[PDB]
Amino acid sequence: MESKRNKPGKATGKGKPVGDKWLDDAGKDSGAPIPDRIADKLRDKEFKSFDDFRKAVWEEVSKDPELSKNLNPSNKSSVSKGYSPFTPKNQQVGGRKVYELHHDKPISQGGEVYDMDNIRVTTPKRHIDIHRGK
Amino acid sequence: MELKHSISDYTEAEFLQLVTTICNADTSSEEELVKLVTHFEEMTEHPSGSDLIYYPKEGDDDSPSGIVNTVKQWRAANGKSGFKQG
Repeated sequence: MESKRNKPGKATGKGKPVGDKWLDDAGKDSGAPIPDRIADKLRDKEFKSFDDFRKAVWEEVSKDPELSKNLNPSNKSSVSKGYSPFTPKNQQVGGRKVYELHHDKPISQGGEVYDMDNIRVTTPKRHIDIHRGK
Repeated sequence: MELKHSISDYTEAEFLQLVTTICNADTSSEEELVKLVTHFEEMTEHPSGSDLIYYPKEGDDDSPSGIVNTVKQWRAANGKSGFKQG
């Protein structure tokens, strides 16, 4: 069966007190967690898929004046159209060029998908690292 | 399909058009623009490719025109085939 990330649900979270340089840290440790500013706006909103979730998150990035600040026009139009910004040449891994949302717990062992405290902003190189090649 | 073979079949105003499209995200999905930027790189040979557009080097002017007048200089410095006959 298709895994339960492409199905409708309610977004839950508190979120982390980040700073504007948050996008550089998505290739540290396990990724940078979702900011409190984006999570406040998504507090029990119904979403129809994870992608539909991802659209909103990225857009709250352009509507929050600190979060899209380090971006240039091309990444800034992206984010304000709901799509993931891209990575530096040390982080784009051939096909995988955009920022991805990834999780601290594996889905299959009880990972809460629509819960923002578990969703980490990752570069390609990091998503690939924890999910071991794939 | 209707793909170009390399940069040496764009005249500069067409390549300019492809970057303008890219730099405003003038399309409907993400999964287009990842393939448009991969086309930009493998056609012009330049190693950094995507990251030139997406994370500006301090000293360069980050707009479609300026990115193309960077590609112009790059090609002629290294001694490459250049664009089509403009």
